[PDB]
Amino acid sequence: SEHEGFLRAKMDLEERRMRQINEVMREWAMADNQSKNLPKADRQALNEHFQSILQTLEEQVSGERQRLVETHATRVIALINDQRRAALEGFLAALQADPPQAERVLLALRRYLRAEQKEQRHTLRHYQHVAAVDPEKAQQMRFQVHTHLQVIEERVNQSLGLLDQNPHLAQELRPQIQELLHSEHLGP
Amino acid sequence: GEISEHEGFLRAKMDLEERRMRQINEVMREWAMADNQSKNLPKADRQALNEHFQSILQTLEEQVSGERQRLVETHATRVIALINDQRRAALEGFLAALQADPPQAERVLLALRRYLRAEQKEQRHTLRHYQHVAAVDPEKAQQMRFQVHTHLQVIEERVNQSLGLLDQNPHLAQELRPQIQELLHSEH
Repeated sequence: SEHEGFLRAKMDLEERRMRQINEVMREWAMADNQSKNLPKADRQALNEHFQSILQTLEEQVSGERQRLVETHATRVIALINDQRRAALEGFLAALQADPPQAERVLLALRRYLRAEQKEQRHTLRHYQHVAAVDPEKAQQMRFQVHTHLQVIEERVNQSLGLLDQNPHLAQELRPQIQELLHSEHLGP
Repeated sequence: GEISEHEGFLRAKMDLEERRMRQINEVMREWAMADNQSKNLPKADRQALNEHFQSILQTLEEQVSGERQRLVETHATRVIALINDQRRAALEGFLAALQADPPQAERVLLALRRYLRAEQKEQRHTLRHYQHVAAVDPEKAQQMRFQVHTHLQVIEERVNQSLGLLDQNPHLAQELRPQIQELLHSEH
């Protein structure tokens, strides 16, 4: 599970780094106790030695976290994309069967819409997370999120357009689909 | 309660996320729905329509971050106070066991164990907070760097002073010295 591995990956890093930080803080404390009677100019330079070590360490933690986050986001989006495409191909296949079967078509469409529901939720959840901790960044992606939602809606519309090519089948399934579109917030 | 504080903070964050998401979801929906309606409209009307929704979202994003910041700062303040109280409660118990007539070795050890545990927790939280700020905001971490160092030294002193209160009773200190070192080894 991508969620499992990512969670414990952040955990291992939090643990590794908390030890390293403690060890540096430890060594910093020792050097102060050792140089407690040194002149002020001597003591300034010593602190600056350990501040320098911690800045590098802070930067490494920061870059480490950015990489962990971006890799995870890339994979989640990759999985969502693949679920959608796989579901589209399956749906297309149910449509193209001889003859088309309402059950198979319905189940296949159900998978496709569910993949798009997932894509919508993720798009909105992430936008909402960014707004919570970075309003300036949220303002910047605001229109791209909006655009993303339009792309999804247009996918759902185009898929419903394919089912409509078989008018009887579209009629036979319509009530169940309207129920599905309301529940997943995907229709028009 | 420490655990209650944790769980209550998660339900408080979760509930804020849900409420806000629903709000955002509706506005984004309305924003997508408004676009289909406005495709025929003049460019001035089209842009005004977008500016309407982007405006509503801007205040939302600001509210969201405002809520998140307030919630986080409150939780931070409480956790700190909780740790201070736990330390002070443990210190009193430790002194009570030492100042009792006469001291009982097993009680002094338990009281001590509770105090070091409190300081372990204090130290641990001090470190964790610092690390988290480093991962998300290197500039703030550089700022708080010296204070964390100072804080850890203060904790190091307290552990020594308490160990020094025990050593003031030489037989007691000898009776417990093998057990005391085990405690210190596992923690600090």
